[PDB]
Amino acid sequence: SRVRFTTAEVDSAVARISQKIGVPASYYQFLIPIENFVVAGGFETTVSGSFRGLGQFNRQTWDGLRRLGRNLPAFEEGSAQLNASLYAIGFLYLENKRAYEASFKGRVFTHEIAYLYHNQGAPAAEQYLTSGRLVYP
Ligand SMILES: CC(=O)N[C@@H]1[C@@H](O)[C@H](O[C@@H]2O[C@H](CO)[C@@H](O[C@@H]3O[C@H](CO)[C@@H](O[C@@H]4O[C@H](CO)[C@@H](O)[C@H](O)[C@H]4NC(C)=O)[C@H](O)[C@H]3NC(C)=O)[C@H](O)[C@H]2NC(C)=O)[C@@H](CO)O[C@H]1O
Repeated sequence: SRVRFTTAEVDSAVARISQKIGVPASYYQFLIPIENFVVAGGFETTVSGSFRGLGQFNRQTWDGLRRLGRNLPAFEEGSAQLNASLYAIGFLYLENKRAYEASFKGRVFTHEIAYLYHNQGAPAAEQYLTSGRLVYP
């Protein structure tokens, strides 16, 4: 119920995909080790149960991206796949960047904030920020 990926293949795919869709590679570099099992030379990612793949998506959020017109494989296929899982992380980043920039005009959508949105979901993350829960330097 896990898939193992190598550092080399993740780095290559992230470089290609980040370029294609305009999401910084450094965001992936932050998120992937946070969400997955870091092993010598790569990662293991859970592809069974409710939260799957490098992004640790649930089915409702994966399908939510597909509802937007993002071309992704089905949840159970794409989460076990390197490229699709990376596209999904990035597509979600892009939706969240738009949401954040509309809710919080004049502020930067940082990697930290992007991950807060990824992990909590946009409705909860917006409320977390509006309620003053993120500490800033
Ligand atoms: C205990 C704990 O901490 N568990 C963590 C899980 O909560 C976490 O999974 C995340 O769970 C939240 C809550 O269910 C989920 O939130 C959803 O977020 C999406 C994406 O922003 C929202 O869907 C968007 O809604 C807007 C507004 O209607 C739409 O315009 C937009 O098109 C929608 N986009 C998509 C892509 O669907 C949902 O509304 C929101 N749902 C709720 C109930 O709040 C996250 O998406 C979950 N994260 C992921 C990556 O799936 C889990 C994550 O790994 O970690 C646990 O620890």
